[PDB]
Amino acid sequence: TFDGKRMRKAVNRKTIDYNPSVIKYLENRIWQRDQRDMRAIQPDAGYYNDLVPPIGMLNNPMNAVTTKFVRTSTNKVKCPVFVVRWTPEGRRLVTGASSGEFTLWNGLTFNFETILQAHDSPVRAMTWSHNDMWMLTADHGGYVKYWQSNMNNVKMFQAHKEAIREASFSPTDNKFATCSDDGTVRIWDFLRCHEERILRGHGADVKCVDWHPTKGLVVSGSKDSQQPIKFWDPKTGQSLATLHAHKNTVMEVKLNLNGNWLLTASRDHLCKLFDIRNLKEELQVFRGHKKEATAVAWHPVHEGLFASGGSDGSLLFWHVGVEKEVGGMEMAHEGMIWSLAWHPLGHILCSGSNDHTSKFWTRNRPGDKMR
Amino acid sequence: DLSDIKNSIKLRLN
Amino acid sequence: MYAVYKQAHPPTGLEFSMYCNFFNNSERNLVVAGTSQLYVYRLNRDAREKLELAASFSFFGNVMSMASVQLAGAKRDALLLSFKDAKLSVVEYDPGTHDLKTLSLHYFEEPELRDGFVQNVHTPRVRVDPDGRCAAMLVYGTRLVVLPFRSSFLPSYIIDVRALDEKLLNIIDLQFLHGYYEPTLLILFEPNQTWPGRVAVRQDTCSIVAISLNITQKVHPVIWSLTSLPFDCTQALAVPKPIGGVVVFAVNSLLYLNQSVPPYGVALNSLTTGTTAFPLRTQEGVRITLDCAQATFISYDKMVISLKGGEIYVLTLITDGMRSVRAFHFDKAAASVLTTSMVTMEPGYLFLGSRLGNSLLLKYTEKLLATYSFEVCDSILNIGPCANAAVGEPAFLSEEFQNSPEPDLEIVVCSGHGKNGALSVLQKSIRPQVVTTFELPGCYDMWTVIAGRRHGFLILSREDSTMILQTGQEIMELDTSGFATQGPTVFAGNIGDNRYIVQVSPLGIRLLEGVNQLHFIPVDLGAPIVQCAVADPYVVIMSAEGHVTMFLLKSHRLALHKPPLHHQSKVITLCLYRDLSGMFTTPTHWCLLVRENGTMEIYQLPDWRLVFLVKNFPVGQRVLVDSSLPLVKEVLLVALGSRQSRPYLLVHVDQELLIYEAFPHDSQLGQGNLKVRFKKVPHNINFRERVARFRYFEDIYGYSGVFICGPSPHWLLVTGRGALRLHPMAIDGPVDSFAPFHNVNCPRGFLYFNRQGELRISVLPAYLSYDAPWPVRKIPLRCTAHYVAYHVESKVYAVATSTNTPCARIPRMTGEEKEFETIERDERYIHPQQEAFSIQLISPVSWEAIPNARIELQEWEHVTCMKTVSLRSEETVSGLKGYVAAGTCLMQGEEVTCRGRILIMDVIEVVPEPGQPLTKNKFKVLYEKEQKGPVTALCHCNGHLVSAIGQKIFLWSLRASELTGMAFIDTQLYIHQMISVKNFILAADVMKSISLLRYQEESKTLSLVSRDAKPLEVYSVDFMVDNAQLGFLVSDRDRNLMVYMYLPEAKESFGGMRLLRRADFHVGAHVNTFWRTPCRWENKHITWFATLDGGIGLLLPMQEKTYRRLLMLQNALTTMLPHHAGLNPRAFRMLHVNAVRNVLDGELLNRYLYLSTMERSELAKKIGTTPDIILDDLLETDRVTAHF
Amino acid sequence: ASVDHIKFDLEIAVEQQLGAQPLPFPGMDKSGAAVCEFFLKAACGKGGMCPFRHISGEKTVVCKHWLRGLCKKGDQCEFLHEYDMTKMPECYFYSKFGECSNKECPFLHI
RNA sequence: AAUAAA
Ligand SMILES: [Zn+2]
Ligand SMILES: [Zn+2]
Ligand SMILES: [Zn+2]
Repeated sequence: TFDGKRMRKAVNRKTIDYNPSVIKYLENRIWQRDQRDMRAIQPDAGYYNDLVPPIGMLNNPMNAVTTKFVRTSTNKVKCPVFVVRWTPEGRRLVTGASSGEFTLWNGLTFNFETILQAHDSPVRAMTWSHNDMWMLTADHGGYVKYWQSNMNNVKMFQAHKEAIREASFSPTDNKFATCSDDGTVRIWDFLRCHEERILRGHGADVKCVDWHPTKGLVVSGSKDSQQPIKFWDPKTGQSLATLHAHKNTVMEVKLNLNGNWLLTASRDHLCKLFDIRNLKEELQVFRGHKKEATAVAWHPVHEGLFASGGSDGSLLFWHVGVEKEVGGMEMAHEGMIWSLAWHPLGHILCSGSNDHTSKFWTRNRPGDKMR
Repeated sequence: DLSDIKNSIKLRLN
Repeated sequence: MYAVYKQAHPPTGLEFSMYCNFFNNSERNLVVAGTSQLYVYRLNRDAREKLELAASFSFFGNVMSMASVQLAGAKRDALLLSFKDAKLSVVEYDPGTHDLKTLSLHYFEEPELRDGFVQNVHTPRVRVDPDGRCAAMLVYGTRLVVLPFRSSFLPSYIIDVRALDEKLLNIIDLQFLHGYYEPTLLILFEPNQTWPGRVAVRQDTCSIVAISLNITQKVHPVIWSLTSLPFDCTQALAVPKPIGGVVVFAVNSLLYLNQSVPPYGVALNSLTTGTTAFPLRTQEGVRITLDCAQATFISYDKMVISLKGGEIYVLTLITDGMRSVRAFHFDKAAASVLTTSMVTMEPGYLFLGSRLGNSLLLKYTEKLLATYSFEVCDSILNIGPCANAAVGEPAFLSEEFQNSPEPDLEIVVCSGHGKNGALSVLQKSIRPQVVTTFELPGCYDMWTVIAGRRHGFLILSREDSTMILQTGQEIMELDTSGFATQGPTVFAGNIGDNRYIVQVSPLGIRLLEGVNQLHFIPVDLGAPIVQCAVADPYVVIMSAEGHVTMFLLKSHRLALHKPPLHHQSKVITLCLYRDLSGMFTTPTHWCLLVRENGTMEIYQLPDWRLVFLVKNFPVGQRVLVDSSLPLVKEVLLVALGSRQSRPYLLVHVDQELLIYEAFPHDSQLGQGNLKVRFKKVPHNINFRERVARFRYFEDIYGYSGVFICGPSPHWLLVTGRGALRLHPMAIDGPVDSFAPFHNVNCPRGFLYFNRQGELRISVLPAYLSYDAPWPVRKIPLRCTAHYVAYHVESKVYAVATSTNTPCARIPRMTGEEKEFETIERDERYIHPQQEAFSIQLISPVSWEAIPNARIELQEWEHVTCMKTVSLRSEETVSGLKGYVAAGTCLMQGEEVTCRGRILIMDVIEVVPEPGQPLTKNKFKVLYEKEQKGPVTALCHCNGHLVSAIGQKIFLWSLRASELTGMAFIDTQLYIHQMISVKNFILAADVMKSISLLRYQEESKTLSLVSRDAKPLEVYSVDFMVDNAQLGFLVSDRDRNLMVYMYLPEAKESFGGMRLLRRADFHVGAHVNTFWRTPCRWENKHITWFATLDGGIGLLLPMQEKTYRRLLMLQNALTTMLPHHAGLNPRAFRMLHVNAVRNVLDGELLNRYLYLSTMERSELAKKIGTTPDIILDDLLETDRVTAHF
Repeated sequence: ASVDHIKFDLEIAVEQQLGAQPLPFPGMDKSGAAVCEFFLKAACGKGGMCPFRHISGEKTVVCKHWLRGLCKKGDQCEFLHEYDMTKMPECYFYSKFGECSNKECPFLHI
């Protein structure tokens, strides 16, 4: 039992502080036209003040392959972790576990800050609005809750009668969509909590959903092998197209912010890329996962870079246009990895797994022996 | 290495 | 919501250079370019050496690459210019119009070439085959465009490098190789990319290939390939014909490659251990790095390399008896400027182009292997990247101008970088230094005559009398002399070789030696004399009715000769010219005439025969051609430059000024005709409101030129550089007359009359150089300058500077206390750099640093901001006092917590030290405490101090050297800029745009008003103030400008929670500093800025009706005129990402003044308006923005 | 360039609360919002739905949750929401054990 | 005071 009333000795904490890199980048860009004028960083341990954030290395996205271990964060009463998300300005990291509790960790020194009970069922979904004002969560019981930055609940209602797997906002975040194990997708009005449309046609459980960045389009992935991926029109509720991308269950479906690409993960050990303008043929197939692929995440700064997780605890990195992986590690976690989340600057990555653990990773330092 | 008084005039007007 | 953009200072700083036949095939010229400007220079070797400007052009775009090629049957080279987003243009010089001609323009911008990527991180690059058979262009890093040469151009095709025999992924460089029977291209690429942080798992990633291009069959196989090269290769250079091959530059290595021999490579330091498996040997006596170096070939086996830091090395390729390279030789020659490009001009001449300093022309000679020594010959001025700017008052101003209602201001900017850092002081107008003033009302015209070039007499013309004064030790009036005093004089000057004086009266002409009369000639042409012109031996006078007679000085005396001139039309004005440049061919003498019908003619003086004729002179054609209403009042031919080699023509017609320059044109038509043409020159001088208005002078403070009198006086100077300078002189008022004056009390000065009847004796201030777009003084610092601030009470400047030192310790935060590790390496190790900061005071009386007034910070402490701040004080009459405040941070890597400090300083006055009148000022520190986090921005708000510490913003109160907190608020990731007006604060973020804050004093609360919800990489922010509308002006990484407004009642603001964009404009430069000033229009202010490419601009608010009226003119000018390189003005200013487009382009609107009156009226009628209204609108903006 | 003789539209709009709308959900915290000027002068017929803070008196201790940005009560919070270091709460460890292990402790050590 | 010392 912990209540913040026990005397403790002074402790020095490990940290990853981004301020010196930002200062160095601000100084560099005054007299440098672009990365053509940037001086080289030697692979020696004495070159510690020559680093810049990823925004200063637009021509070399390989700097953001985070394969250096930092810290493991674990609760006192540990349970499998399902969702991890960053606060819109990167001040804190929030964790959603199977006990229905939220846990907050400091963004600079990854130590415990606070805990609260949010749901009576395991937490499944968590998203932030585009205006950074609202947080939306859903649980295994079919309920949706509204939160603010101070972790205060202001609204609660039941959307589905079964488990909800994901939610996503509209470009002006006045509408949002949900998917559930009942096999339907529904459109809601945020300010009125009013149902507007029901999208039927998958024929089995719906596991993922996404909203287009600008165009007003919704993509869903299901477990049915006849209808794995479908495209919907939120205004009218009619179906547009069907994609037979995978022969197994589709786990993730994410849209790039450029508005052209679609990323998919499945249980057949594969990840695929598609162009939504021409759905006749595939663009690229990413092979290398020895087991199922269960999580993906686009990099916030580099357009063609993303990371993926596996059911065996693996963690790999890929680039669009390259055939093989650009890095990874065989045993990052034990058990299945559930979610991934990039820091807003893009220099830190977080993982959440079924082994009751969350971990932090960062970029390799120059001169590292890497052994 | 290689990188490149006042009112002193009087007018004797007739 | 409406504004107009104007350019006040052109950019400086060169990026490309080459040496080609621009004008003809007999001479080669130096061609340089930077951003939007192009220059052509000549080498004048008998002046010492000097670069002379020959032509200059500007484009509606930024130049990305540059090359030249010689076509088939052509008399000139053709330039190949590349523009952003895959544009290629071919241009050539046009003889006959003295301008540029466009031959082709190609677009490759189909979306299918981008492969779905939206952000482009690659710049187009152009290469030309050495034999001139083809050209290549790489776009988006994946597509290669080929231009075959024979019309002169063949159709082009595109090659995809991802579908070759191999797959090319990350291309580093590409060059054409010498030799070979077909165009062969060498490419450096990296299929599997890596970075220095992960070398231990991925080491040898660079490869190289060569492809042979078959133009006719459009096939291209691979003939040579290598696979395992160091991961840190940077560039390649093609070796010339006798040896062949290629030289590849790496960060810590140097390689030589060829098709039929094993590779040869060496190591330059010890940092190659454990980073590469390529077989390299140790080069003895060399410890360097080649990561950002420039190189060029001097001979077939010698190369000149310019390192980062400015060191110059000479590299020799040591070959065997079969032209096989087997060794290298390095020689350290000298140190010079930091360069962006270099090119060899002539044997023994080099040019170094600089963007961070002044471009240099060097000269190298072989010392008596071979060794060379270098030496500076000439330099080109560059005010560099303008990082920060401050506005202050000049130290000295004459007492006669100290009651002017307008303020007297100057600008100080931080320029350069590293060893080239400096401060630049900039002024726009010329302020004379008055020596003495006299009151002589009733005079209209005056002259000075030389009696070893000191003026001896001063002649003043009254209504019905003339006054004569001697100018020696004292100025005295003469009552008896050989001059004429009973009537006004028309002209006075020197005839002969400064041995005689000629005085012209309305009744006759007089010849004088000293004060004694020699000869008098009565003149009765039927009308009184109204004008007179004087050549070296020739004198020409004209009566009121148009009669013309000429006099000649014969051994002396004056003889009469009657010119044989026809009487088909009356003569109105004339002028005489003496040519010493040799351009006027069919010392020589000429005469120019203007007739009532509107024709201009030129004659030879010994025999009045016609050699030139223009049919419609007063209208103002852009080019004057030989053809053998507005009223013309005056003409003048002068020759300026070095040795008087640049003729110019000045015309006064109606209320407009025309400027022409002469260029040779040897037409093969006719016989006995002048081989000259004239081209119009743009300017912004207004004459809108017989005494001559143009007055030529030589040797005024070492300058020669022409002074222009009238409502807006201007100076016109051309030096040996060859560039035309126009400097206004708006102090005092309109100038009536002007004359040079060289006296013992006025060494190389001048005279002029005020409109109040005051005669002023003046000299030019000696601390500025006038051979520049603006008068400027550069103060070298030998270190980087970051911030500058002006202290009003003390009238001094504070500058924060930094310098580099080797690093020796690595801080660690593992233990309870900070620990340090000493770096221990071998003798071939390259040490990392470490920066140390300081703050010092500069005096404006003499631009020098004040001794014993220096502040030194801690070891790893960096200055992040420094400003002048007005804080509350209970010791003044206004309740505020001025201080200088700075914020700092300690940088020790990513694994140590960063904390900062706040410094508040004052400047006081103390007793000066003996023999040191400059030591009367010193610092006084009031607050130097450390804070609980890094300090990133500072500001003031209604007497309080505002600071950004971490992800929070605090307000403080200062009392007895103590800061007390009052309020705080949570903010975004990183705040680097803050400004405030009244009780509002505007804050900028590195990645999350801007936000607006409000403070309430009664309840002591800080709150958010509104913010922008979309991402943006901000550079700087300021305000826009028209009458009662407040706008927020923002800079961008994509080189844009945007204006935001707070509109609670608009439906798109969601109740006022979002800021709405209202104006847009794409400027082709980055902006990092802003400042404001009032109009010279009730409550409007002008916002100025300085760019990182060395330019100055401004934004001026406009009324809606005027904006809508000028938008039609802008559209007509866009659609009905040709432009250089075939570019589109409207597309250039479009926002780079919907755009709102509420800003006018003032550089395009200037083309309306360049047209003739006929086409002006033709264009005005097409849009249903009148030229007078357009002229008034265009001149009002020029009038209201005349500051500094 | 002084602007002390100009009355901007921004100032009038802010002073008159133009465009303000009632809060969408009951219980929202008004943290970081301005203080309602109408309420202090017997006005603001909006009740608890006002987007601005209605201030009640008799508060003398700084809210520690508000310092960390995790205050849930908002207007009903009974602790001072101002930045005043002289009214901070007393240190628990320094008053119960006699010593404090934090070198930069902001709580009062009495 | 709702976990200030997890
Ligand atoms: Zn209220
Ligand atoms: Zn509270
Ligand atoms: Zn304590």
